[PDB]
Amino acid sequence: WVCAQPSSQKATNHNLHITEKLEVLAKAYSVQGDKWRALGYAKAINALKSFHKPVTSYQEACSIPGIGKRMAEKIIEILESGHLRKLDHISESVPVLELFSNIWGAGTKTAQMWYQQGFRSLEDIRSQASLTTQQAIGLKHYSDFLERMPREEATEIEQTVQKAAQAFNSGLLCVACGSYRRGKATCGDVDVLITHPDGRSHRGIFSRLLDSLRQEGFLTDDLVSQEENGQQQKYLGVCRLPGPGRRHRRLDIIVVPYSEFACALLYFTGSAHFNRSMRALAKTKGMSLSEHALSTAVPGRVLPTPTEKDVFRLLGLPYREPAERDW
DNA sequence: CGGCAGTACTG
DNA sequence: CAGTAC
DNA sequence: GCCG
Ligand SMILES: O=c1ccn([C@H]2C[C@H](O)[C@@H](COP(=O)(O)NP(=O)(O)OP(=O)(O)O)O2)c(=O)[nH]1
Ligand SMILES: [Cl-]
Ligand SMILES: [Cl-]
Ligand SMILES: [Mg+2]
Ligand SMILES: [Mg+2]
Ligand code: NA
Ligand code: NA
Ligand code: NA
Ligand code: NA
Ligand code: NA
Repeated sequence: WVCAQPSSQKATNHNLHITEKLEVLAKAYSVQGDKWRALGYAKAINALKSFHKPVTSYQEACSIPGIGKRMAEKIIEILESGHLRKLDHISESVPVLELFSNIWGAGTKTAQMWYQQGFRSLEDIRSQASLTTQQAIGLKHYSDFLERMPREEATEIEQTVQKAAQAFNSGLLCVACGSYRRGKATCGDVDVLITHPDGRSHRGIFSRLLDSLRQEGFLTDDLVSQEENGQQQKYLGVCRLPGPGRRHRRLDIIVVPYSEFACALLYFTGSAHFNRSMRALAKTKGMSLSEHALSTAVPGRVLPTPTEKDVFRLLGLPYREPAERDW
């Protein structure tokens, strides 16, 4: 279980010659849509990254959780020969599929369709492809959404959101989660969680907050924002700080009831692989873990989780600080 | 043999 | 719903 | 791809 161990085990990778090659195959399977095969590669890569020493034998590889017969044979190949033959036999469509699936709002199905239709470049997409509203925004910001910002800029973005929120309710709590809370030096976006400790004033704040951030010109595009019926949980969009030298940055906001704060904070801090491991563990124990609650198997019972530590405790896991969840 | 996390928008 | 995303 |  990745979630049972500190992610600092990957800081010293004794198998990088192997993992940098498996990573190429993992991405090739992912963009072609073979999600489960790609998942097995991703888990094997993490297992090899955390292992305490270089793997040197077939029996040694198979003994590692996440590494089976097939993955062992690839490891043996890279050790003996220095190369992996399959890397010379990846589908020729893969670079273009990767190019296309890096448009926000286009995944493997859209990328494969565009490839079948004869498109090979973003110029082809721009000039000939049918784009959803989201995809057109993704394409307009193609390079910007592939950039990571310095964490200092993420702080400024969080502060912009926080000041706008607290201006109409001074009791609102705002926390930047994701890679920022995990202590990374750069951030792909800013993930802001908003709640209110009184348990009720979080309701209806999206309309006021988004209007405020629009009034000051900070939000530039909206990707996901269901503003019609008042039940909105998330905003996914684009912002830009004022002044020269600024880039468009992705911004995600969630507003959660205080009763769900610990589970929402745990979810939104991640990492994604950490969450998936923790959720899979919870299931083996007759529980279910989401961004709303830790509950028993089904209508199940909601377990009491006032803090993140309580979730770890109820799953039998030692607590990990956010920086140690970077799987 | 079949799951592989659990959930929220979009159209 | 399938697709996509956090 | 891996796992129970
Ligand atoms: O598939 C996912 C993706 C994200 N998440 C959670 C964990 C993640 O840390 C958080 C924010 O998602 P981001 O896509 O913003 N990733 P993160 O902030 O970890 O890294 P970065 O934004 O720097 O790429 O949402 C999941 O649970 N499942
Ligand atoms: Cl291939
Ligand atoms: Cl907490
Ligand atoms: Mg993020
Ligand atoms: Mg995000
Ligand atoms: Na290691
Ligand atoms: Na194994
Ligand atoms: Na995409
Ligand atoms: Na909308
Ligand atoms: Na599954």
